[PDB]
Amino acid sequence: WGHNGPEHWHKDFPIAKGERQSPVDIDTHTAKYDPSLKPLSVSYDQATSLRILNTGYLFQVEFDDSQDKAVLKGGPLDGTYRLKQFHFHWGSLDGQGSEHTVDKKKYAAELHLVHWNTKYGDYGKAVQQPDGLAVLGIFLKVGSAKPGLQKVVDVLDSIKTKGKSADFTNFDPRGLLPESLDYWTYPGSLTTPPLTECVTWIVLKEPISVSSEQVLKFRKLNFNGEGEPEELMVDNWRPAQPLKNRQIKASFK
Ligand SMILES: NS(=O)(=O)c1c(F)c(F)c(SCCO)c(F)c1NC1CCCCCCC1
Ligand SMILES: [Zn+2]
Repeated sequence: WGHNGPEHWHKDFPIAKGERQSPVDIDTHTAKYDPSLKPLSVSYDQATSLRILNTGYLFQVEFDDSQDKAVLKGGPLDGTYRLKQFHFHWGSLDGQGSEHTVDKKKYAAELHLVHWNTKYGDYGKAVQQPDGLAVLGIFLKVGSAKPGLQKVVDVLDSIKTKGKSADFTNFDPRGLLPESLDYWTYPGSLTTPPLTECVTWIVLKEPISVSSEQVLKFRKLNFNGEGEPEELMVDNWRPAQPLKNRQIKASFK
């Protein structure tokens, strides 16, 4: 999988045609304000980043999730979700790259901060539960630079190819958040195989702005390993999937 794009994944993972697949188009006019959504709590003051890795499909920054350092709580969530890693999906052009869309609009990229429900003890147990993960999704549009992103961009040359990693300590993910925490939420899935339906998605309404030069540097990563023909790492997003009977709730309006 990666002739092997998202339209093929159902043959190995039949849940690809399931009832709670992600991403989805967020129709802002049909999302329902839910005044009962409890306040969202993003507590990242003790986050401990470890490493950055080129997985062959995207890059990710991993955290020490062996204690409750950085956690997500509140909003639609019951209980405590620990930050495990963040990663991005992005496009070959500035008008595509996000996984979720808003009124059919695609953004240049989307940041996913992935958290697992600590009641399940480990993330591998959490991924087999309907409420195992909470992913905070943040859109990226191209405009002014994002200062809090530059440390990540500057390390990408050291993880150009599949399977490279590098130390990535002391990175503060708070620098990647927009001002507002207004959000939409809905039940969905992972967006790559095995596509399991274990995610409570929380998608922030306010995008962050990143510079043309920052996203250009995402696009110089490679899907291939070292010493293999170069395939630029672009368009690593899954398109919107049918919403089926689901309701998207809004925390605002
Ligand atoms: N959008 S997403 O969160 O489904 C996601 C991808 F689309 C990916 F393409 C990747 S890289 C391929 C899987 O190793 C990914 F790590 C995650 N997240 C991981 C989160 C950590 C543990 C849960 C398992 C899913 C992979
Ligand atoms: Zn993702």
